[PDB]
Amino acid sequence: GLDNQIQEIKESVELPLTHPEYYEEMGIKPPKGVILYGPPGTGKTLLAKAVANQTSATFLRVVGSELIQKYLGDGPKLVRELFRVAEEHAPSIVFIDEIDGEREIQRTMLELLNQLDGFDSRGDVKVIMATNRIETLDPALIRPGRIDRKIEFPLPDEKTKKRIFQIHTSRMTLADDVTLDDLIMAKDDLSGADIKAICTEAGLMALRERRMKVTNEDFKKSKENVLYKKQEG
Amino acid sequence: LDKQIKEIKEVIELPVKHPELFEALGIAQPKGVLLYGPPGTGKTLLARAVAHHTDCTFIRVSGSELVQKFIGEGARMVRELFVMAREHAPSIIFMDERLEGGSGGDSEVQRTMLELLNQLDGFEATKNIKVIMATNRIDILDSALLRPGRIDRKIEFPPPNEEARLDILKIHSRKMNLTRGINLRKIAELMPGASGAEVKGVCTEAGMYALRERRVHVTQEDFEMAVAKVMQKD
Amino acid sequence: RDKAPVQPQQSPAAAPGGTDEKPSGKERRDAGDKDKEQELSEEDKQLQDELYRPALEELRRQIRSSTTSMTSVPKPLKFLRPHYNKRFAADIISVLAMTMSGERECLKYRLVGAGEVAKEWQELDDAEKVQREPLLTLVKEIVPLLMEIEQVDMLEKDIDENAYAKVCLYLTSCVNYVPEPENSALLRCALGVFRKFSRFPEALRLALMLNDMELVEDIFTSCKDVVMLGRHGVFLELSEDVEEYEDLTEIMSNVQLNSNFLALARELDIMEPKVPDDIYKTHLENNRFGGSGSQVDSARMNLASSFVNGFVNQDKLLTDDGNKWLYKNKDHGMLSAAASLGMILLWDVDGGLTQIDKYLYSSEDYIKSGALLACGIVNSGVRNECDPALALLSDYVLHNSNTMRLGSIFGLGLAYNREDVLTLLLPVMGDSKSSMEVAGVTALACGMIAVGSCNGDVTSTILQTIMEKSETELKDTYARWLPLGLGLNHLGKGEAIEAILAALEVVSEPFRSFANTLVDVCAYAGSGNVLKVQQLLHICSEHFDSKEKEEDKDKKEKKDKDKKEAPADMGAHQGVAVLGIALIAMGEEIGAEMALRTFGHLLRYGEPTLRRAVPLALALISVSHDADPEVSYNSIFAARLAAMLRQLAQYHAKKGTLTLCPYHSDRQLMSQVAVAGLLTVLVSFL
Repeated sequence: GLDNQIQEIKESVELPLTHPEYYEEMGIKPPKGVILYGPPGTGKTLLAKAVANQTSATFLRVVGSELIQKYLGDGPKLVRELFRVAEEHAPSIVFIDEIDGEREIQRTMLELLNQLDGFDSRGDVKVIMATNRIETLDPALIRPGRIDRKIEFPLPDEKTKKRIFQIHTSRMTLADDVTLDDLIMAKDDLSGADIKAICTEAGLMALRERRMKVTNEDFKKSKENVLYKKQEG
Repeated sequence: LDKQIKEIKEVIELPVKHPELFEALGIAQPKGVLLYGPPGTGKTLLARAVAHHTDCTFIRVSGSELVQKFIGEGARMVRELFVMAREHAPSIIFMDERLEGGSGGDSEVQRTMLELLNQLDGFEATKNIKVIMATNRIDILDSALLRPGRIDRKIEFPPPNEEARLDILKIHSRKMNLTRGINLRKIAELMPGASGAEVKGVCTEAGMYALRERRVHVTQEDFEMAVAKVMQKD
Repeated sequence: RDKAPVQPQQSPAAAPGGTDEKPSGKERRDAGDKDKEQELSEEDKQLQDELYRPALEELRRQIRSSTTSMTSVPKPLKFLRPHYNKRFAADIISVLAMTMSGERECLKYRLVGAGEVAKEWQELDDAEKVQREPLLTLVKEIVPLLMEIEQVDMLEKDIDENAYAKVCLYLTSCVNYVPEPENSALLRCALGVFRKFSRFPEALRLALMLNDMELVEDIFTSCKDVVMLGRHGVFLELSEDVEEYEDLTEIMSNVQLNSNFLALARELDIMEPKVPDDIYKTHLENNRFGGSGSQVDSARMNLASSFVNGFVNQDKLLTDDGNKWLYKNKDHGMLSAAASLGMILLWDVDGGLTQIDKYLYSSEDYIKSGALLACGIVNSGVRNECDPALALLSDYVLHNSNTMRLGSIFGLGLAYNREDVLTLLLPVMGDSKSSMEVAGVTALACGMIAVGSCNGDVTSTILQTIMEKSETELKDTYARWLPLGLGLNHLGKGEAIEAILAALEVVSEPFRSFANTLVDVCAYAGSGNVLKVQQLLHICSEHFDSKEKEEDKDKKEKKDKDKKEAPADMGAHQGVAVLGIALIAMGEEIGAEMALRTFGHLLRYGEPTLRRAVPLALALISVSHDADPEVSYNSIFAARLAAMLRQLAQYHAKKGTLTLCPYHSDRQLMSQVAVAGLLTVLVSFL
């Protein structure tokens, strides 16, 4: 169940310059964008909408907060770099992903909210924030940042990965006996590139033996990667 | 100690007695080698004995804390050590630091040796750069699922055997005094279990009974009591 | 074995000791020795010793060939005439005779310019036909012409190995490494062995390189005997040049045995399998015709919309959108927009009459002149538009027959050594009219008609414009496009000295020396001519910054196969003209990531000449990174030049003679907007 969500974010962030005649005539102008958050997250809606929105646009990749926490607290200097290159790339889409001591995270998040709010510029670029859990983020970010729309992902576990699995396996070839009860029952906090990654390493693992059929025990062996990926991080 | 040096002379000693003309006329370099078997003995005595007869350096990766910052500020950890490998050409590297947790947690080191064997197999800017794989868990069958096999030397590592305890028991018996009424075939061929380090546990833990009984030398009964001691655990 | 029982045996020179010990040395020659033949110091005395002297020469060539030598190794073999699949023959033949006969053919073949090297060369030919090591012994025996008798001597059983491997890597190394005179033996010897063998399209490539009518006649009676047809008609017409389709239509028109080769020798059977199937299996939308034809303004998006609208890439709505849209366009958009109905009718021969007859006899001049231009664009085998267009051209001063001479002579050149229209163009070549595009499309028209002549020609039209080119040296644009007619009339050369002929006959002040370097560009189609590379780097720093532009602009044709040498540091210089040289040297290939990677830094530039020229090669080399560069140019500008060119990129975002020749007319865009009259009629379209 994501058709209304993808036409609502399609109309939400594709109303600007890409087909713009329905945006600068009515006089609404919510030039703040949405903040992506998914209960599973981890590239499912982030990657799915990150590749689905690239039909005709300019993408800006910002993934992970490691470069801030792996060393001294440089802080908002790289935010100023991405803001001057986002200023030199104004008709783009600012996509910040994987937003994951606290005395400094609060001040670089306060300065991040201040510079991100558009305190020195009007609405010209669509800023998109992304995270795994929307509850870890302090509610003080919602009012300045989100004024346009926030999207929840009410996924049906069978028909989200069975519809995405069906569409994504209707053009390419695969193997038989592909079970789904352990998938919809066990998989959590993973993406569609992960079921595509285990079908690709499943059919590729069968390709190592030069076979086109995949055994159920081989699909559980590839499933173990999913079983440990959610337990590691 | 002959079946391992006879197979390692062509892995480490090959670029010794061969000038630079063999790089453009013969075999360039041996890529890698793995020794399956729990590191009881010979884990560092082989690379440190041949390296002792090579006078090279010993640089480890050992991806962990206190080393990710020393080897460059930030990189893939296979480029700064390669700069130190162009600056230090003679360098023997030794990869030393479940299928559920060890698959990924050990797959970091598996990726490290994949990209290291893809830099060695990729290009040769300098010589005397060799890596030795050391995995002795389920991740050696998972490594066997990841090792391509095309560039790999096969050297048998016998900790799950007896001769590797006979020879290293004699080597560990030349340093100390031993009696003449001893038979190393039963007391050295009848020692199964964890690895070849329980032989060193037989000597070190046997010293307690040699000094306990005031024996100026070492007998076979002491080695039997030490076999029981090393067979208490593991 | 140890050298104790065998070492003191070769020291004595006894005749029985040789007659029994030398065959024992032949028994031990199966592996040579236990080591690297250290006994050289004790076996070198036998040099002058001899009763079975062939065994002495065999052991001596075994050891001298074993350890080290360069000239004394094969002498025992050329004096021996060897006598007396085993390891013995594999060692003493395969590697020892591989390097042995390699340095013997190198020394003797590269020394004298007998019969021992031929008889023994065939002994190694048979020996390697027994050992059967492919792609190594051949590539070693390339230079010893013996290559012809070697190919026709070996190409009996190993057809795929020697033909595919040897002809493939020896073809690539035969245009990159091996010079042309041996490549002729490749073309004719491959005419023989490939004439006997199957897989005709490779012999059709031998017709792309040979341009011979006997090969295509034999491949049409042999391709007719073996029965589909529309495919080899498609790449038949694509692979053939201007010469062998009229020679093909004259021998095909002579016998052809079914009239289906008369049917194939025209512009009907290359598009009858393409156009309806492309309309059926593929479909184009109206976002670009309707969009790029709906956001038009400023009288230049009407130009770009008239050219993109002129493109076929089924839908003809923007053309049929009422009327007066052509009236609101400029004169060059009246030639382009009047020729739009012709460009959209590359097929439907019977439709061009009822579609273009409206523009005919109209009130505006460029509507009817562009209408005859469209009559020249719609077809290339009908040739029935000759008389009505040519009948009125005899005005020569200011009449509409001058623009009808542009569209009718250039379009008629697209519809075509045609000598009747050449004699009709003789007063046009001698017209000397101040209008540039008259002798522009006249020289380009006779050149594009004569692309592929046998080592060029010295005909009285290019000689006429050489003498008249020496009459008055004004309007340097003539000194830029007239050399295009010259070198395009000289097209088809492989080793012609006509560049030195013109280098002795038409050299003068820098302008006609720039004509000379244009003939140099049209004189280096490609061979083993490293002298052009040392001369290239030698003239890389010439003061005259235009002969570098053209002579270095020929990079896209000289090294057009070894794609690894093309990337260089030309962009790191300050001579922006060199950046344009690399920009032209990109080409129209598949467009890998390195190409667009160069189109990034070439895309970011301030001068409108390079910022206007970068979307052209960027659009030609590209056929979710298509509409994104358009938003990038939207980020660059937000002039009209980059707007028209960026709509051309909006369309085009998604060795052949006609597909590559008309690019130099586009390579002269640094001038007035009048280039749109000639840019709209390119024949490089598929």
